Amino acid sequence: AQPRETWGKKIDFLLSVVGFAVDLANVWRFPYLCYKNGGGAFLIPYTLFLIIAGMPLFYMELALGQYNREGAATVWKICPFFKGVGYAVILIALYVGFYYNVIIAWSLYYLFSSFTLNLPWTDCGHTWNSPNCTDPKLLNGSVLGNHTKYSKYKFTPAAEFYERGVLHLHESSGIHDIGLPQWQLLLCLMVVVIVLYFSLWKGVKTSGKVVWITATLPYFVLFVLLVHGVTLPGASNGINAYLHIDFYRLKEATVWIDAATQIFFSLGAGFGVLIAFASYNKFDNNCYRDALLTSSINCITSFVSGFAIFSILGYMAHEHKVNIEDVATEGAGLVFILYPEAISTLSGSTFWAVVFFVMLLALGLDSSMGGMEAVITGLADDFQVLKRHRKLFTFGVTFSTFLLALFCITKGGIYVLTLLDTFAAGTSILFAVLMEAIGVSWFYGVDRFSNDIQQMMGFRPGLYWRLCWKFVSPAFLLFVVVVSIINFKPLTYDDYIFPPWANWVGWGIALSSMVLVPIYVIYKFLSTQGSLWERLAYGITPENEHHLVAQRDIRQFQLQHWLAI
Amino acid sequence: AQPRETWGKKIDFLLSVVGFAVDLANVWRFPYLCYKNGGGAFLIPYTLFLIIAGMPLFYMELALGQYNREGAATVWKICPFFKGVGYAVILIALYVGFYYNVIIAWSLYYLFSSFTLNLPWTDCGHTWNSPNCTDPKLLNGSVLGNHTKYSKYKFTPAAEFYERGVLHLHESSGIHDIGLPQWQLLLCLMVVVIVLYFSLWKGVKTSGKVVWITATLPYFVLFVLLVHGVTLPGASNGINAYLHIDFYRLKEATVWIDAATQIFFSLGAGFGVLIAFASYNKFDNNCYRDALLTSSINCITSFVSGFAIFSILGYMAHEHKVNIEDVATEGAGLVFILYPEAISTLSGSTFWAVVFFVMLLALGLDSSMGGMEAVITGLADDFQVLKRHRKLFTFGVTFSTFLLALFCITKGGIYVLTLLDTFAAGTSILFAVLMEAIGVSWFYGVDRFSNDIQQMMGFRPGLYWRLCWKFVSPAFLLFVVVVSIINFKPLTYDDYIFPPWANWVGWGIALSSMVLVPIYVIYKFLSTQGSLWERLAYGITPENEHHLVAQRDIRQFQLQHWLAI
Ligand SMILES: CN1CCO[C@@H](c2ccccc2)c2ccccc2C1
Ligand SMILES: [Cl-]
Ligand code: NA
Repeated sequence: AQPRETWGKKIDFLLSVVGFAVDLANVWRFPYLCYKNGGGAFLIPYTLFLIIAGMPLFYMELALGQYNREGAATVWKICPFFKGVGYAVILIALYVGFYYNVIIAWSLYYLFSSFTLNLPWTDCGHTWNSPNCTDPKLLNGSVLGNHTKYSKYKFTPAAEFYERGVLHLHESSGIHDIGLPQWQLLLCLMVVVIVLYFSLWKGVKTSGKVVWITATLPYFVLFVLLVHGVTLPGASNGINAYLHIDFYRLKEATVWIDAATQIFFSLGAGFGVLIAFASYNKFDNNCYRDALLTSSINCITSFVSGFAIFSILGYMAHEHKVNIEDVATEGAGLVFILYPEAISTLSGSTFWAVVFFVMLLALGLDSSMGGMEAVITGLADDFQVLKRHRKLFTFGVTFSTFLLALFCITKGGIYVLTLLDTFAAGTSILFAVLMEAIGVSWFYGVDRFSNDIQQMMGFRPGLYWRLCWKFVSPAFLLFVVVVSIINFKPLTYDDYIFPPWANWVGWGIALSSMVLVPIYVIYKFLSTQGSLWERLAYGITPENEHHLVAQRDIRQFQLQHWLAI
Repeated sequence: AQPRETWGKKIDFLLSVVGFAVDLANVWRFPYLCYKNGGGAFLIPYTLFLIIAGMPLFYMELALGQYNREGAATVWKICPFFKGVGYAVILIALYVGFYYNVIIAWSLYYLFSSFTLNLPWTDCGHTWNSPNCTDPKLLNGSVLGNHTKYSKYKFTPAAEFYERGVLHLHESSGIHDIGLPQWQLLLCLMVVVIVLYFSLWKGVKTSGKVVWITATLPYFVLFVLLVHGVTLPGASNGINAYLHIDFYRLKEATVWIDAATQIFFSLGAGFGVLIAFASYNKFDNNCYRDALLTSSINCITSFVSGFAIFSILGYMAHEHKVNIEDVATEGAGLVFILYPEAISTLSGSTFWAVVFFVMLLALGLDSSMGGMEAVITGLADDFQVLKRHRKLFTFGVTFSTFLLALFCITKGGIYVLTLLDTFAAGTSILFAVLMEAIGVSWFYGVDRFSNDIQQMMGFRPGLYWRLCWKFVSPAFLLFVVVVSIINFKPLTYDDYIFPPWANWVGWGIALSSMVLVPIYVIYKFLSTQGSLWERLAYGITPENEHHLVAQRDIRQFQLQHWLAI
């Protein structure tokens, strides 16, 4: 009936892929996965996984979404057996938006609080804060003794505003007693979901105007802080902390689950967002240059964000009594605790704080928009009734996301906000790309994909990209899955330790998305009315080429198809 | 269009309406209300309300369901402006089944506990019941301290097994910290919802026979219990205190309101279950005699169960050397605490306890099945897509009920259960039956309803039923609503006062239903196109005759429509 929707501008696609790719401020936590005796801890595995796995999978997903012209779930019409990975990545993006909306609400609350002339991170006299009065210690405010306690800095006005003034984490004991949703956080989440609904109800063409500003703002906001990165007196050592060059000295380099999860979250592989954006893209486009530019921009953004966060850490280290590694505050609020501290000391703190919070809100809204749009497009392509009802389905998705986010915006919401997400996310995305690592490669065929790319544009992927799609990336993803399943440590917060049942709940939530692939395989095997050979043929052959099943001509049965690269 | 699957025999329907009528409420509440409100003078308001507003409601439910063989929601096609009441009753039935399956799981766990030879509630000492660590006294064997009210005492092994050993209420303090669902209660609830799905997966073609067993299950039990009722030493005092004629209590206003509420809650009129059950029946079934027989069976069953209840109470009082008013209590607490203890005191505790818990399961499962069949018939007849694939829709409904019942089976689920029950049931079902009576009697017309009954059974109802539908029943329902709104007391537990926000959540659910009804009203008003008179006509005129709007033959805009008796 209605033709396939397309972008209004080609530059809009390159802006939207970046506006979804900018998650390298809150999710880029180097002190979390930091080194102990290795030196290069996250940079080396980040670069390795971006080179060997990031660009190949990005290019593959882009070309697949552009050629098949379908959603994440409806692309596997090329191979109906591995169609459960579509629902898997849909659930991935849904669980991601669940906790991302809470980050957007936190950013909105901080932006609303920063409007005052006296910032809440400048004093401890209940200046829009909730201190327990047991440790209101302020270093620059009140000169005191060097009672560092390996630099316990959850008592600073910024950290107290974060975990007590915003989150109210003191009232909740942990996951066992989350409490009740906070009213101000509830209003922030309502505003966030209302903005997302008013952005996504009309379609992608409307969001094409919002992605422009939400992507152009961070480029302006980052430079004003980078120019003041090491201009501060003690912040220089921060840069000296980052350029730690170790040639042959490493402990955990080249192998890290968190690095793979971070690169897949930054690029978007394993979520359906790339496939959804490629679905609206025109048939004739250069996925190669787009993927290369996206990877380069993400790498440069990671580099500059690490430089900035380390400069802020060094400044906080020089201004206050310091333990080198623990001077900052861990968790999912790294920026919300590090940047306001340095901004308050900087002259004209109101303007810098407002601009930084506007940037953090704009990146978060765009990321959550890209995450939810993948689910919307996939479920709409799967069920044409949902295509006929765009506004109602968008409202339903946003309302479900708002209702299921109440457990993450409560008093002990953050205890869930990472843990659940983390578990699912990691396993989920791995499994997702893992299945995809087989999907286009073995069952569909690297040769057929290369031929489709050659038919799409003149240039054909060389030996490097094909060997990465067929051998390098599947083996890498299998190794990461194995090291994640075997080398699994119980999830814990800065001080709280989750009970054994929380780990089981997280693993069950991850398995809910994981088992979506074998369940659909069994469904396809049972639904087809035929012999075992006919069932296997209908499973591993495209829908358009099902007639060849009757003619007894299947390429996957012969070994020449598998051996071909 | 496949015809509606009628009942195999009329006995199935006649036994299903009885199984829906009688439940645990006719056992634990009716005798206590008889004792408190006048003793032997409680049937003067009871039978009067039954004959003037209780039987007239059952009649106007069965006839409306038989003439219009549709669901609870879809039956409002003679007046589209009241079709939102058909969703209100479905939501009410769902909210009540949310906590009724919890009492069913309680009865199932009690049966599983009584399966053993040595019952848990017999003696203390961590005999499968969590001890309060405050020297749990023997009921009266060891400690002769009974100066205080025995029912209020929670140190007996039965009460300890009820609240600590089944509810696990010691780990919770209220609705702010509920806890986690109890694993054994979760398994019991899962078995309950599984057997309910197995009974309702094919509808009345396989469910009625099931209730057949229930049709004989409690009564026979009560029968043999009544036998023990005449043999227990001390039951004479309980029998004399159950029918002690006190004609001076009929003057206080706390006797008539309680009797009216008891009648209305025990008959189950206006819950959609009656309309659903009377929909599969043929067009010639005599709903008048059926309603009269059902009401008479319900009232006689309540009366004869009060005899066994008071016989057990008198036996317990004689063994405890206390008065009848001390052991006099009501509710699930009352039964689960006192009846198992009396059975333990009775010879052959295993058989009597098993038979009592089987009677309880037969009273619970039939009521929950009737409540779920109403929602099924209401949603399946409104959305024709749900007409087919009943095995999936029933599974979805049962799974949603199981998931939304985890807040009632947890360590502090009794508070949520009481909140939902009281607020939702009372307020929402009162508003719903009031709107139903107003729409059937005033907006549709009692003369048309009498003509429909005449076409159904050959005889038109007389002036008594035509007066107890338009004047007696609406005024009665409005008076009960006014009493429930003005005499509303803050929610409270045995010792725990509910915080203000719990009452606000309960009133929020009630107001959600009571605006969802006018939400559908204004939806039908705005969705129709035309002038104001045309909108009102499309809202009030039956969908069967809509050409009268163009012909300007709307009878509802005439004085004779409202002046017809
Ligand atoms: C007549 N009936 C008696 C038994 O049925 C119960 C029920 C259960 C599930 C769905 C709807 C009603 C019930 C519960 C509370 C209040 C009144 C009633 C009404
Ligand atoms: Cl009753
Ligand atoms: Na029953």
